[PDB]
Amino acid sequence: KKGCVVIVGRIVLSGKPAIIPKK
Amino acid sequence: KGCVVIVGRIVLSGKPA
Amino acid sequence: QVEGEVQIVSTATQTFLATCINGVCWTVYHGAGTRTIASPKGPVIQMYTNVDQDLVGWPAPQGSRSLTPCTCGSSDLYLVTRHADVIPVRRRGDSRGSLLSPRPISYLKGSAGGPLLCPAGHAVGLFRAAVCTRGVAKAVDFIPVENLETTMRS
Amino acid sequence: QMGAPITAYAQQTRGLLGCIITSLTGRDKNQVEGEVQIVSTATQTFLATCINGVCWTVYHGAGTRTIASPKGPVIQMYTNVDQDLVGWPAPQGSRSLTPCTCGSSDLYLVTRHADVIPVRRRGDSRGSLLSPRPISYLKGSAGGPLLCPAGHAVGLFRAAVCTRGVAKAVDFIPVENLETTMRSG
Ligand code: NA
Ligand code: NA
Ligand SMILES: [Zn+2]
Ligand SMILES: [Zn+2]
Repeated sequence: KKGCVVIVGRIVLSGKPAIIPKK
Repeated sequence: KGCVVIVGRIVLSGKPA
Repeated sequence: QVEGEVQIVSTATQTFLATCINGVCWTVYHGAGTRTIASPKGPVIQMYTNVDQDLVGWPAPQGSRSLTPCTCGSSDLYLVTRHADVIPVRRRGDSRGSLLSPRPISYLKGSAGGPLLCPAGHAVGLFRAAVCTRGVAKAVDFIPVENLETTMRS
Repeated sequence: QMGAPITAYAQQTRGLLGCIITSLTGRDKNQVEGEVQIVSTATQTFLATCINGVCWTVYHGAGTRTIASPKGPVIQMYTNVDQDLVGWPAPQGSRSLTPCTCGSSDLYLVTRHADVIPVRRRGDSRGSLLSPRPISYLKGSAGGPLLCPAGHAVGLFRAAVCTRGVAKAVDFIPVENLETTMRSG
């Protein structure tokens, strides 16, 4: 044989509030 | 009178660009 | 494009915060007054104005995301400052909370309108005013989310 | 950290076609980040949670499959059909959660959309939603974590408890079952 399980995304819990950088 | 202006933003989860 | 639940806003005289909850960008009346909010298409008028609750709201602006209201009833709160600092606060009443670790007043300056979150990261209320003793903030006044919901229903 | 308060964000790293090719080759060169991985097979998508260096998910989602990695397919380290668990070594770049040791009953379920929902523990493997949600809001979330207030792993979401398309409670796999599984093997 069967195909593999594949990572198609992720969820991050360790991020903290941040000021969005102005590009 | 003057408007309230948005000068910046905060994302609670810390999600980066 | 990354979206923020919290906006850092300002008038010619002051700078503070706004928080988006339920498609509405909320802030303190003592900060915004009856002012409109800027937009690429011109001034946008307030959707709500509640002088008594010291609350005002506009439609959520572009680049914003709405925060979910708290439904867990926790008393462990977390205030987010304009500097993106997180301050643990213990809920002491409907619209009152005490800092676990008092801070100099300057640390909270310009944060009114910001959110107080529960352990799940949901909105318990909006920071209204720091409760000070000789330059030290030991507690805070806040607008419970319930008031926001009520104001809308009105 | 992971809490105080618990917040989460999601990022998509692969599209449909890329997922299929990667599934067949078993070779995944994408960089890894985060505590929870959004995973997919040919027929379904769900979550896998990293705890203590092990990437755990539900057997009903992964079956006996290997996981695609930079070095090719990786065989599961643990498998427990009865407990509905599977585990692979945590991918390089991932970050692990650690089991809860405070015994709190106030839980927070993290969905595949990175929403955090409060859950009140009612038993060893069940908890009720403080605010019920349609079952669609939870779809693809199995294998995701239920955290304590301090952001430590209490269990993994297994299945929702629904009534008329409305999720009122959730069945989860307590961390204890993970240990039992690691000893079994
Ligand atoms: Na976070
Ligand atoms: Na989130
Ligand atoms: Zn809450
Ligand atoms: Zn714990």
